[PDB]
Amino acid sequence: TSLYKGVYELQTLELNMETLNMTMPLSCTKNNSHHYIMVGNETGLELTLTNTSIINHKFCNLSDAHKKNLYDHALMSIISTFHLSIPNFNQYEAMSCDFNGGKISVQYNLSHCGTVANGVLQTFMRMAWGGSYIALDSGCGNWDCIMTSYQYLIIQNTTWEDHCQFSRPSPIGYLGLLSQRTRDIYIS
Amino acid sequence: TSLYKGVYELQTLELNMETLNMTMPLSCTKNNSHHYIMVGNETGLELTLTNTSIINHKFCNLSDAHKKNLYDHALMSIISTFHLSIPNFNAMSCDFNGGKISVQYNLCGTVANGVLQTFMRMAWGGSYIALDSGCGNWDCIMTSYQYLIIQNTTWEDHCQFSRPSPIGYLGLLSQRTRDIY
Amino acid sequence: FTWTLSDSEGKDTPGGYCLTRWMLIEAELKCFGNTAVAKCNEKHDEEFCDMLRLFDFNKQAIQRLKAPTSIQLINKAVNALINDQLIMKNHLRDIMCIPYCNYSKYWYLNHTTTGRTSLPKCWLVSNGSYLNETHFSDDIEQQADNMITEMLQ
Amino acid sequence: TFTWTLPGGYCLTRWMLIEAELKCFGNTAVAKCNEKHDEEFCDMLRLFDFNKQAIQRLKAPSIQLINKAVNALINDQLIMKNHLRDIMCIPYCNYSKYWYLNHTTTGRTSLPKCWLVSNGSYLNETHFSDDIEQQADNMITEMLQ
Amino acid sequence: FTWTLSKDTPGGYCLTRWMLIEAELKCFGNTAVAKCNEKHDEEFCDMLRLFDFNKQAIQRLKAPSIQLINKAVNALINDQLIMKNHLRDIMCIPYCNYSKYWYLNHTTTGRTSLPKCWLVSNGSYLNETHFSDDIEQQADNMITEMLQKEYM
Amino acid sequence: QVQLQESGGGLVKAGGSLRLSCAASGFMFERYSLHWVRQTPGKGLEWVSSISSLSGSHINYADSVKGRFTISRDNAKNSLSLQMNSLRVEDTAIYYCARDRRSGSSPVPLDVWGQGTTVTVSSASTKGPSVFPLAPGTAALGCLVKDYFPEPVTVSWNSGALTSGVHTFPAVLQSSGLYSLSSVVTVPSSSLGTQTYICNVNHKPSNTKVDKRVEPKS
Amino acid sequence: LPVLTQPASVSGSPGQSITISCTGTSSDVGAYNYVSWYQQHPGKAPKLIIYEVKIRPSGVSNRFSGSKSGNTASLTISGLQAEDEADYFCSSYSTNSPWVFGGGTKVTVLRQPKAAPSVTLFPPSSEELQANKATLVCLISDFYPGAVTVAWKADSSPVKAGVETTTPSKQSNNKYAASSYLSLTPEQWKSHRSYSCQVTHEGSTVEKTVAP
Ligand SMILES: *[C@@H]1O[C@H](CO)[C@@H](O[C@@H]2O[C@H](CO)[C@@H](O[C@@H]3O[C@H](CO)[C@@H](O)[C@H](O[C@H]4O[C@H](CO)[C@@H](O)[C@H](O)[C@@H]4O[C@H]4O[C@H](CO)[C@@H](O)[C@H](O)[C@@H]4O)[C@@H]3O)[C@H](O)[C@H]2NC(C)=O)[C@H](O)[C@H]1NC(C)=O
Ligand SMILES: *[C@@H]1O[C@H](CO)[C@@H](O[C@@H]2O[C@H](CO)[C@@H](O[C@@H]3O[C@H](CO[C@H]4O[C@H](CO)[C@@H](O)[C@H](O)[C@@H]4O)[C@@H](O)[C@H](O[C@H]4O[C@H](CO)[C@@H](O)[C@H](O)[C@@H]4O)[C@@H]3O)[C@H](O)[C@H]2NC(C)=O)[C@H](O)[C@H]1NC(C)=O
Ligand SMILES: *[C@@H]1O[C@H](CO)[C@@H](O[C@@H]2O[C@H](CO)[C@@H](O[C@@H]3O[C@H](CO)[C@@H](O)[C@H](O[C@H]4O[C@H](CO)[C@@H](O)[C@H](O)[C@@H]4O)[C@@H]3O)[C@H](O)[C@H]2NC(C)=O)[C@H](O)[C@H]1NC(C)=O
Ligand SMILES: *[C@@H]1O[C@H](CO)[C@@H](O[C@@H]2O[C@H](CO)[C@@H](O[C@@H]3O[C@H](CO)[C@@H](O)[C@H](O[C@H]4O[C@H](CO)[C@@H](O)[C@H](O)[C@@H]4O)[C@@H]3O)[C@H](O)[C@H]2NC(C)=O)[C@H](O)[C@H]1NC(C)=O
Ligand SMILES: *[C@@H]1O[C@H](CO)[C@@H](O[C@@H]2O[C@H](CO)[C@@H](O[C@@H]3O[C@H](CO)[C@@H](O)[C@H](O)[C@@H]3O)[C@H](O)[C@H]2NC(C)=O)[C@H](O)[C@H]1NC(C)=O
Ligand SMILES: *[C@@H]1O[C@H](CO)[C@@H](O[C@@H]2O[C@H](CO)[C@@H](O[C@@H]3O[C@H](CO)[C@@H](O)[C@H](O)[C@@H]3O)[C@H](O)[C@H]2NC(C)=O)[C@H](O)[C@H]1NC(C)=O
Ligand SMILES: *[C@@H]1O[C@H](CO[C@@H]2O[C@@H](C)[C@@H](O)[C@@H](O)[C@@H]2O)[C@@H](O[C@@H]2O[C@H](CO)[C@@H](O)[C@H](O)[C@H]2NC(C)=O)[C@H](O)[C@H]1NC(C)=O
Ligand SMILES: *[C@@H]1O[C@H](CO)[C@@H](O[C@@H]2O[C@H](CO)[C@@H](O)[C@H](O)[C@H]2NC(C)=O)[C@H](O)[C@H]1NC(C)=O
Ligand SMILES: *[C@@H]1O[C@H](CO)[C@@H](O[C@@H]2O[C@H](CO)[C@@H](O)[C@H](O)[C@H]2NC(C)=O)[C@H](O)[C@H]1NC(C)=O
Ligand SMILES: *[C@@H]1O[C@H](CO)[C@@H](O[C@@H]2O[C@H](CO)[C@@H](O)[C@H](O)[C@H]2NC(C)=O)[C@H](O)[C@H]1NC(C)=O
Ligand SMILES: *[C@@H]1O[C@H](CO)[C@@H](O[C@@H]2O[C@H](CO)[C@@H](O)[C@H](O)[C@H]2NC(C)=O)[C@H](O)[C@H]1NC(C)=O
Ligand SMILES: *[C@@H]1O[C@H](CO)[C@@H](O[C@@H]2O[C@H](CO)[C@@H](O)[C@H](O)[C@H]2NC(C)=O)[C@H](O)[C@H]1NC(C)=O
Ligand SMILES: *[C@@H]1O[C@H](CO)[C@@H](O)[C@H](O)[C@H]1NC(C)=O
Ligand SMILES: *[C@@H]1O[C@H](CO)[C@@H](O)[C@H](O)[C@H]1NC(C)=O
Ligand SMILES: *[C@@H]1O[C@H](CO)[C@@H](O)[C@H](O)[C@H]1NC(C)=O
Ligand SMILES: *[C@@H]1O[C@H](CO)[C@@H](O)[C@H](O)[C@H]1NC(C)=O
Ligand SMILES: *[C@@H]1O[C@H](CO)[C@@H](O)[C@H](O)[C@H]1NC(C)=O
Ligand SMILES: *[C@@H]1O[C@H](CO)[C@@H](O)[C@H](O)[C@H]1NC(C)=O
Ligand SMILES: *[C@@H]1O[C@H](CO)[C@@H](O)[C@H](O)[C@H]1NC(C)=O
Repeated sequence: TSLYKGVYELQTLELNMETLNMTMPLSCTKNNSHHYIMVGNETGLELTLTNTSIINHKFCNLSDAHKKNLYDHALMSIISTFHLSIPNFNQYEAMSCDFNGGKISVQYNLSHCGTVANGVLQTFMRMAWGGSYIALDSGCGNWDCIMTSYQYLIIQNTTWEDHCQFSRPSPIGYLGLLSQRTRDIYIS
Repeated sequence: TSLYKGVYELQTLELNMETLNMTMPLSCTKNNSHHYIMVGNETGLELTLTNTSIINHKFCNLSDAHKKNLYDHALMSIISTFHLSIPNFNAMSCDFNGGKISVQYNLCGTVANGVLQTFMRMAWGGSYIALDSGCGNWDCIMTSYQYLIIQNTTWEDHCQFSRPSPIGYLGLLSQRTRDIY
Repeated sequence: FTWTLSDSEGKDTPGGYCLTRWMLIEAELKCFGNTAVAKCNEKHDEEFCDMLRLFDFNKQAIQRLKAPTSIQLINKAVNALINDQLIMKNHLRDIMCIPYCNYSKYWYLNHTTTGRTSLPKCWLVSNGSYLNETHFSDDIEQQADNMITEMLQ
Repeated sequence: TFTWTLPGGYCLTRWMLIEAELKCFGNTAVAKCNEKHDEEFCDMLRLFDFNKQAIQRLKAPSIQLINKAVNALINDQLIMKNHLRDIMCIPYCNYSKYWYLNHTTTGRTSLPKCWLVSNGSYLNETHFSDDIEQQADNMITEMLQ
Repeated sequence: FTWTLSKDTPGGYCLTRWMLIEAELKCFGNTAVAKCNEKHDEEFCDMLRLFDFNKQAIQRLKAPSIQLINKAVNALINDQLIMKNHLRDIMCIPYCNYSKYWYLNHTTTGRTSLPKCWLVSNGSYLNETHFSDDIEQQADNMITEMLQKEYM
Repeated sequence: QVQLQESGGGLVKAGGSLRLSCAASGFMFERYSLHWVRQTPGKGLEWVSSISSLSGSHINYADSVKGRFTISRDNAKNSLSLQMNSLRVEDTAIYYCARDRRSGSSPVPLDVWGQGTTVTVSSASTKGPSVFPLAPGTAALGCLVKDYFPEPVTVSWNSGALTSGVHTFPAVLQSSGLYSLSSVVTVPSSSLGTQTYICNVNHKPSNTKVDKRVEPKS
Repeated sequence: LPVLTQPASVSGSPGQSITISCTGTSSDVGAYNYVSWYQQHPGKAPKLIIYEVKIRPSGVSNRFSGSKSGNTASLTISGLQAEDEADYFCSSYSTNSPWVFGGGTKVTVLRQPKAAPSVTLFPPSSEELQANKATLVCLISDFYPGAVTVAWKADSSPVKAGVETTTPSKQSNNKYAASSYLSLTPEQWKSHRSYSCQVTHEGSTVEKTVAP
């Protein structure tokens, strides 16, 4: 196709990260509003950005959920790493959950630069490394001032389905946040 | 000036860390009692060691301060990493009314060591002038001052004893949340 | 990282690695020589090498272990397999709108007759679009110039 | 390790240095920065380059940025090394002053090693003279090849 | 890690009879220990930095010392090198438990290689046969070093 | 100093061929990639061709140039060459050679530019001009100097007596390959009667001197 | 034709801040962030004033700044100075070619009030038509800043072929003047009803029409 020095031919290759589904989670993107983190070939996690809210509570009962191991510890770990990676997290009233019956669901109210809405989108942008840029309109050239039009960021548990249309899955997203965990929080 | 092997001449260079003020914080030292961490060219933080105390409270209201984002998140971050870096923390008083952040620490192997231990690394520039028995002592570093107060201040050219440098703050980022009960 | 990768039972030479048809998307299996993959243990600045250790660890963990879902295992070997700061570099490049590597596509120089290939470097992407061959042509040139010197030794 | 990538040579402007003019270093010198992991001067170049690069390519409202690239720019354990030397009252590097060997005629310079300090006083040339000797002896071998 | 450790030559290291079990003191050449600062995947080098730091802390400080090590761990040893051996043990591969090492000592010259770890499988050290080819590449590399030195 | 210098510009017949060079001064020629950018004397810059660094394996051309130009380089000789063939009249421009590096990691822009070389394409020979009058509280009148070659022509009004309001425009190279310009003068409308206006076109290369009296329209 | 659309001219008083827009397609300006700006003084070669949209080479005054929004890049020159009066070009990476350049913009430091052009359209001469030739001379004079864009019409129909225009040359009064020509056959001349010359100067257009 294209030769260099007359003898060397330029060739390419594209890796299929879907193989790693058993050992590590894989993050991909469907459309502007929906993003996913697949942990296995059965269970998974859905990252959605919608103006429509699901949880009306203002309190997140974790201790009650921790007693009843109905949830999946794998999915509960990858959502635990997310919250710790959020920088400069101070107000907890914007965070609401609902772990009744094992169904894990967390909602972040983004209606409240250098705000709590940025930190959530900042961690979310790294988590869905595949196609996060489609979500933010002012992504390029903005770090602390990233913003959206959506009001809520909901994370729910879902079953595996072939919906990685916009971007192929990859673990690099989740891998990066493991080091960032518990490194930008204030004192309680 | 001084030649080696007859051809190679020994030369030196001194870096001006003041350039990095926009990207990272810079720690320097004025005199024995006053130390500074300047974030940018306008705001900053002052580390003072005095027998005179400022805060008489026994409680540090953090949840109330987090509701009102009057404070600067940058200064609140470099003060949060400080408290997390303090080893074996099991005497701490604050006052964040109206955005003005102010923390006071009431002072071997005690809580007074950990605070001075973290402070010594924080003001990497000229912290050694504060401690009298610093050299050869790690867990037994002590002073004569009774209180360590950290307040918010405006930038002024008061880096007389030691030049500013970020190396101090950078070192504490890894040590954070690694020696708590 | 400290993971040592090696293809046991590999026919051609010891130390090389082959990517199966399942490891690649819409492509047949591809093998790489020892001279190329040897740089993976030496250098710390290659994204493709980090993927090989992930694919090898994933393969190694599957055949030698009993799955119960096995998330704790990776959470401990992360730093021993990939270069965490190499992920940070690409994120900084994306934040500054520099062409960055999203770890999917790679490019290498394959000899038409000899068959010796270079270590595939990552194909950078800008605004969800891979760079044209022209925009990094000089990167290929230094690779082709380095391909000669390595064979010379 | 670190991964920041800083043709290939580096020049320190008159603003980067204090009471000194701009100084440039050859490719062969700065090439050691990517190879070796235990050089303080190289960590400063990546800090000055990251600070320079971030300024022109970004709009300041910026503390969160550095808090994520610290490990990707400098060697954290290299800072710990100097702190241990200070705690044990060994001459340590406070990252301010450096020394290098400049050829009077050729102009080739070595990678500037840190000038150690003990009790707020920089060491005399005599107290680390043998360090300069091994550097000058190594400078020849590089010049030969 | 960044710790720089340091009789006949400066830069070499000697392990006293107290540092070894049921053995006399052993010294290693400069060429060998220089690889410790170069390579990042050698267990023996991590032990040298531990023994040197332990020695350095004792003589240069006054014990009241767990906080000290809790800060220099990453600056002395390669933490992921420990993780490597744990993964090997978890997969029942012969791993290094950091106790025994093997090296090639010249009968006449006295130059030794950097001692590589003696792997163990199910609480039993591997026989010389089961890693003989590892010694061969070590002996073949030892020759190249002797040529590289005398060629210069 | 880092420099780049061109050579080979000149006059060439329509359909002929020309060879340009570009020499480096003060930098490692091999590492960088080189380009050719021509600038029409009265219009903006246009990229023509590019050559990759080291071995010139990656070559690019402009659609308006493809098949007619051929770029080449010699790293040892520090010379960049561009071969022109089937030259059209519209190819007349000032050709520059500039450097840059096409790297994904450390790219370099078109920082270093040469002084430029002027290339003119025209198959026409020495021909005299054809002066026509531009008959008119003030009115404008002038002379049209059309289809001459080569440059230049000098225009005066009333044998240099009239200077106020006179303006001679620069020449224009037409598609045929012959220059043309105009020289006008704004005078009071009342003066059109009493005053007599004559332009004095002089084309020394063809040994021609024409005097045309501009009279108002009948 | 220029790949990137640049304005004819932008002007400002000394000490003001003016901006030049470099509009491109989605395949060039929008695709990559490698946009470069060049300053070319009369007689000299283009000098790289800004590369990579907003990065400034060493030695270039901090008064020059770069921007980009979608398919349009913007070069802003704050604190205008007389030395800044020159022609400015823009370039960008492209999917089809390595570099694509813009038409170019002339920045004038207003040292005198803006002057509208004085258009005078001349019909073909009687002597010229007797030579089986016909040229329409459109005379643009006494305008400031020195940059216009002419357009020809034939019965309100735009004409492009056979049009040649000069660059604005300075007059004795420090004002500028330009000339445009429309060469056509005598058959074309008498064919159409009327021919027009549209001269656009700083957003305001002046038009003159002639008929056979
Ligand atoms: C790194 O960056 C690059 C560039 O930005 C990213 O590349 C893009 O990746 C996406 C995702 O694959 C890709 O989108 C595809 O376009 C194809 C057409 O060109 C589509 O055919 C394809 O859809 C199929 O796959 C989806 C995912 O599996 C399915 O959900 C979908 O239904 C399609 O499936 C086909 O096959 C089934 C089975 O037969 C059938 O039932 C269906 O009807 C359908 O026929 C994707 O939409 C882009 O084209 C890529 N862009 C480029 C420039 O290459 C890359 O993802 C990034 N890497 C990471 C890790 O983020
Ligand atoms: C650099 O470039 C070179 C040359 O372009 C590449 O080399 C070629 O690589 C391919 C793939 O590895 C080789 O193709 C394969 O040969 C295998 C062995 O061949 C047997 O079968 C043939 C049949 O005629 C017998 O003659 C022979 O004796 C062997 O018994 C096959 O098993 C492979 O087949 C599989 O794929 C095909 C589709 O391609 C299926 O239809 C089959 O069913 C089967 O699944 C395949 O045909 C090829 O021979 C190599 N050529 C040379 C000259 O070396 C390098 O791979 C490339 N480097 C990189 C890194 O890409
Ligand atoms: C690394 O160690 C060295 C040595 O211990 C250390 O150097 C010292 O830095 C200080 C701070 O600059 C120097 O003190 C100065 O002395 C000069 C006279 O020689 C004065 O003019 C200086 O004052 C000016 O600057 C002040 C700060 O801006 C102003 O407030 C003042 O008004 C003056 O304008 C200043 O007092 C000192 O001389 C050196 N010592 C040596 C031996 O060089 C260095 O700071 C350490 N690095 C770090 C990062 O801490
Ligand atoms: C903050 O408050 C503390 C506590 O009040 C204060 O520390 C005190 O400092 C004094 C003076 O340095 C110390 O007094 C000394 O005690 C030692 C024994 O511990 C004596 O040997 C000393 O005596 C010599 O010096 C005297 C003159 O000072 C001579 O008269 C005498 O003959 C000896 O030569 C001296 O008495 C005192 O012990 C400490 N207190 C504590 C609890 O450590 C500190 O100075 C205050 N700081 C400020 C800035 O105000
Ligand atoms: C999650 O990862 C596993 C393992 O990487 C994926 O499983 C693999 O699936 C493919 C296709 O079904 C298997 O390929 C097959 O190979 C056999 C020879 O052994 C051959 O008969 C066929 O070619 C067959 O398709 C592959 O063996 C299998 N790997 C393992 C270890 O079981 C799985 O598909 C991934 N999940 C998702 C949702 O992609
Ligand atoms: C915080 O950091 C910034 C950036 O590193 C420092 O700003 C720099 O200040 C110097 C001196 O004012 C500027 O130098 C100047 O260069 C121009 C040419 O561009 C020349 O006309 C003069 O020599 C002029 O002094 C430099 O450009 C500027 N850098 C940037 C990026 O704006 C600032 O001084 C630091 N803060 C403190 C308190 O030191
Ligand atoms: C510049 O690249 C485009 C597109 O590149 C294709 O897509 C990239 C994401 C990457 O995967 C490349 O390897 C691909 O080739 C080229 O346009 C394509 O040209 C090919 C071959 O002519 C054709 O098969 C595709 O359909 C084209 N796709 C599109 C979207 O146009 C383009 O030719 C390249 N330009 C140059 C000068 O090399
Ligand atoms: C992205 O894709 C998803 C899935 O195709 C869309 O999801 C659903 O939205 C519609 C309309 O609101 C509902 O009727 C469905 O019940 C939703 N399904 C699920 C599983 O939630 C989503 O609307 C798309 N978003 C965009 C912006 O295109
Ligand atoms: C979610 O709600 C917000 C706020 O109502 C919507 O944002 C507005 O978008 C319109 C059109 O672009 C603007 O005119 C308004 O100024 C925006 N409001 C604010 C507060 O910025 C947003 O479009 C909604 N998103 C969806 C998917 O419905
Ligand atoms: C270090 O310097 C500071 C500032 O120069 C000194 O602080 C001042 O001390 C005087 C006398 O107590 C007060 O009147 C001022 O109000 C203080 N200024 C501030 C900003 O607090 C300090 O005393 C010095 N300390 C030493 C040990 O020299
Ligand atoms: C090494 O020494 C040479 C000569 O003293 C230095 O070169 C001079 O540099 C200055 C400033 O850049 C120039 O004005 C002189 O013209 C140079 N002279 C020569 C002979 O080259 C060089 O800068 C020194 N190297 C370093 C790193 O300081
Ligand atoms: C390599 O072998 C030599 C010879 O067996 C060892 O050298 C002897 O060391 C002991 C104890 O240090 C001395 O008492 C002898 O005098 C030495 N003999 C000779 C001939 O040198 C040497 O120690 C061995 N090297 C190592 C690392 O064990
Ligand atoms: C997931 O994979 C396992 C093992 O390969 C298999 O037994 C199971 O049926 C798969 N589940 C689905 C939903 O494909
Ligand atoms: C989440 O898990 C719960 C409990 O296992 C289940 O009832 C619910 O259907 C799951 N969510 C989805 C979207 O399937
Ligand atoms: C989110 O916050 C806004 C502003 O405080 C409030 O009006 C809204 O009710 C909140 N939504 C939820 C679900 O808490
Ligand atoms: C801080 O720097 C900015 C930009 O250089 C400048 O505009 C501002 O005046 C500076 N503030 C102070 C207090 O010097
Ligand atoms: C500090 O502690 C001492 C001893 O407990 C006590 O006497 C003193 O009042 C305390 N000071 C403050 C400000 O709490
Ligand atoms: C600290 O901040 C508060 C509120 O911004 C301000 O009132 C106070 O003056 C600051 N402190 C100093 C020393 O300026
Ligand atoms: C990428 O560039 C295109 C070019 O116009 C722009 O429309 C788009 O918003 C940019 N970002 C994304 C995420 O597509």
